[PDB]
Amino acid sequence: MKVRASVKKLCRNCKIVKRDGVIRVICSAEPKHKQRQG
Amino acid sequence: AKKVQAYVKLQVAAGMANPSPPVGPALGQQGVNIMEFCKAFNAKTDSIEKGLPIPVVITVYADRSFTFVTKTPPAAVLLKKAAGIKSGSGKPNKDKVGKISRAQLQEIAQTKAADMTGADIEAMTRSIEGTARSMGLVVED
Amino acid sequence: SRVAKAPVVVPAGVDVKINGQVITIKGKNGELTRTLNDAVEVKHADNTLTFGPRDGYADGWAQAGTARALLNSMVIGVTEGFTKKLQLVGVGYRAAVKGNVINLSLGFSHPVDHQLPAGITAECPTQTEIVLKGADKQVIGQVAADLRAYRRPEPYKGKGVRYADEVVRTKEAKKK
Amino acid sequence: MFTINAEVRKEQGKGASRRLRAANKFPAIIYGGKEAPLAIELDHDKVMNMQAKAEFYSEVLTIVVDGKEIKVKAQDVQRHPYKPKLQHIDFVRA
Amino acid sequence: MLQPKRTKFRKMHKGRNRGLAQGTDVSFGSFGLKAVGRGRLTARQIEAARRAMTRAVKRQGKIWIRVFPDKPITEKPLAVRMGKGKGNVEYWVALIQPGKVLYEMDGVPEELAREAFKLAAAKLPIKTTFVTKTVM
RNA sequence: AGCCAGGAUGUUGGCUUAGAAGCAGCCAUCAUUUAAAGAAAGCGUAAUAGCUCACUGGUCGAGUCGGCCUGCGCGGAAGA
Ligand SMILES: [Mg+2]
Ligand SMILES: [Mg+2]
Ligand SMILES: [Mg+2]
Ligand SMILES: [Mg+2]
Repeated sequence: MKVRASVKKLCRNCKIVKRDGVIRVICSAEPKHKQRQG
Repeated sequence: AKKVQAYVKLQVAAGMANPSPPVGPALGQQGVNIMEFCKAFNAKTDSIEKGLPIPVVITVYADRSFTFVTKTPPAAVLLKKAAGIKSGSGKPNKDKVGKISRAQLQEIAQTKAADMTGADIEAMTRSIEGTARSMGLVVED
Repeated sequence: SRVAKAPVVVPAGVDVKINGQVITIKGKNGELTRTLNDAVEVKHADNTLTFGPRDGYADGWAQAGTARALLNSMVIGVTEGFTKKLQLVGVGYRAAVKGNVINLSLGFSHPVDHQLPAGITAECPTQTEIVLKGADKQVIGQVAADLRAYRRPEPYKGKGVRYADEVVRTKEAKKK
Repeated sequence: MFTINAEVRKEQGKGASRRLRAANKFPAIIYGGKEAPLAIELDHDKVMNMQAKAEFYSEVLTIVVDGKEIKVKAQDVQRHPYKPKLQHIDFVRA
Repeated sequence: MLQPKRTKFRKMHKGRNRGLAQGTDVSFGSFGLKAVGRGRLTARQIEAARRAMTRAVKRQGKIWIRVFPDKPITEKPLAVRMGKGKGNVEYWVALIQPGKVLYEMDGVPEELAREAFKLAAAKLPIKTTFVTKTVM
């Protein structure tokens, strides 16, 4: 995944979730979209 | 009117019957023939005329050849030899390019005895007006 | 809450036993017991279970709804039972079941004996098709994901163990 | 039609008008006519949404102060420099 | 890039940038990009952003720039003592107070203006905000 | 919000098209039948495509959507 300060929805299939204390992007349609550390 | 099982559409003109260069190998590659395209093809292609692009059904199950009942020609096929340019577009909307009219293509479209929508023939009338405008033409309606 | 508020109905002779936060739910096909949060309160009456917040707990409703939707599927459990099905894709990939064990042949040096737990059981219409069956929704869940784990579908062929409820997009390969 | 409630001003100066704005209110004034001008306080949230509609600035408004009906027109307004908020308003008795 | 074409003098005193801003109303177009913060803009900054907004509306509409350098900035370079005369100019900036309208635009759907004004902001050292035109 | 449906007609759209049939390209963005269906949303075929979508019927049955002013918090955060 990509990790950076500004994470974002990139597809309409992106989803933002918090897990532990950490902003993540789970896209159901494009592995490249997975982000962490927002 | 049932579901999926045989149909393509990739030709040039009733003039050419079965050709190899613009098409050829894939004019039959699954239950259809590169050789059979004058038999059911010219079962009424020459009887009437050879000079208007027309594609058709394929209907395939497992019976040797194929039962494709044929039908109509497009509406920009009648913009070369019944209305104007053989090519068309050019610079489609840099100016009016070419031009048609209401008389021009009324009967040329009113013909189809096997296609079009709505028994009102003032409606499917104009259904064809725009396939002379997908190229950017003027309205002398 | 839309979930928690929505009641759940204990069918024919499903015996239900609450003991504080401790629910038991037995029926035709098993018996499961769970422990509910604490900020959940559950009321048993008629042939229905209901759920609702508990005075002075922030998460009240959410805890209720998750509890709600759990007991529901506990009940489905001892009754219709759940069933996950996996199929095995790839030359040589076969599988079958000695007792409570599934013998998996998934291209490794050593085939794989996967032990089945508490309350799940399996069989194999085919050399290439596994089907788990049990009352515990969250356990056939794991087992399914575990048999899966041995060989997650790969993206250039779909070779691998997959749920049947699973689409497996594949891709090309880079040019040269 | 546009009805604006408003009590007159017990005090004046900046310390006083800053306090005013500190507690979601803001001051305005009324003048013209032969009357002495009247210093006022308007509630902020309410007059804000009024003026969002461009008839606020065109139409004659009716200011209600101590159960009396003053008819006026928006004459000027001072806006906070970068927040969407009013600082002060000039109403003209007309 | 912007900068005086000629100036009565070559260098200015450091100055101070206290204060609230003097051009606060979208007064030429339909939408301004306004400064919520205090600080300095540089001709390059003004410019980098200027391009950004123009990029975004292709060749449509009109744009104004309400701010402008005129304040020259010096710098001593490496390996130099303190002193021995004021530095050499090197760029120009425009002192910004909060509430300056920075850019205006007009001739586009409000939405696109936002879009452009957004992308431009990204190049500016100070926080900004999308304002609209007002009767009075 | 989910889920059952539909997703059309000129039109396989004219086109500097070798093949395009919505798709980097082509130009405009009109126009038939309907409950509504985009010369256009897409992962993307040798081209038919096969498959979900903007949009609309039904089902369900009471709330739902995100901008504004603000308090306190989260990430952004690597050294001997
Ligand atoms: Mg963890
Ligand atoms: Mg003071
Ligand atoms: Mg709905
Ligand atoms: Mg912080």
